[PDB]
Amino acid sequence: LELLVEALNVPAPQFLIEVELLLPPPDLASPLHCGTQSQTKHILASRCLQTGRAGDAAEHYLDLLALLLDSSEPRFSPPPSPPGPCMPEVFLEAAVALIQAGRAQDALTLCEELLSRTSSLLPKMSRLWEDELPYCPLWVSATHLLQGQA
Amino acid sequence: EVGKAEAERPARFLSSLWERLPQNNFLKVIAVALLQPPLSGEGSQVLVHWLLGNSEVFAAFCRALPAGLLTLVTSRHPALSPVYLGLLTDWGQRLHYDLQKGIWVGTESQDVPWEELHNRFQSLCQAPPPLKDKVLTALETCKAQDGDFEVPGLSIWTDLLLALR
Repeated sequence: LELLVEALNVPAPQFLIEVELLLPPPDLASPLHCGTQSQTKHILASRCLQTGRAGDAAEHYLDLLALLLDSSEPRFSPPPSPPGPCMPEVFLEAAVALIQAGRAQDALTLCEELLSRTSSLLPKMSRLWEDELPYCPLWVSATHLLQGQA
Repeated sequence: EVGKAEAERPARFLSSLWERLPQNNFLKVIAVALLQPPLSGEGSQVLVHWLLGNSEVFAAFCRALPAGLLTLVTSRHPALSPVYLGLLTDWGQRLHYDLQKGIWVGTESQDVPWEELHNRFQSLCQAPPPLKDKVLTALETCKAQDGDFEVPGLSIWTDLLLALR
């Protein structure tokens, strides 16, 4: 998978009917669907993290996150697609890896960065005063879980 | 009459009254008697000493009435304030918070609700300044005692302080 990452780093149409023209787009069930660098590097870190190579996992994740956010200038490096995990589920995977490293002052500059960008979204919790009806998605409640264990 | 007579102590008279007649009426009245201005405050000054003498009736007194009544009782007689806050202070601590319903509740049928307790401290805060500081500090000192948390789920006393704004 480390080789695959480096491979996907590097990048003529005939006026004739070649075979390519008639081949279908690969599915996701195929062996020929190969994601993007970003979508892959996520493979590596996820699969690294079910084993217990937290240290390795952590490096990999930061590098994922570096790619995604820091890209304003270069070609777009994208997130893992919505059959995969959603972009805030990725900040959580980053944090769980960082805790099992013992980088806990980092597992907090993660949980804080995340709720500082998405404040405008988060519920105002004035239901706290007025005491099922209000709405908070599981990734918030989870960012408070891992802010905590840190 | 009995004060001037000095034959028996008024304590005896009042204790016997309390035992003989309907208690719900009686308490309410005494309540109202502590508030009438003097007419010939010997009356009020006898009944406060009677009440501090019998805690157990004062436990049913403070429990049975509505809030504003006992609050203006306090701004009149500073002698009842620290004991009354004592009563609830100990009524607060004997609940437990369930996370399913985000509410304090008591174990037994006779344990004061969150709403009646909220009510009574509600009234004591909307009062004169010589009781506001007293109730405020009695809650802050019981907050610190029970972990100085800054979230609900945790301290009955944090719940209150918060609920006031």
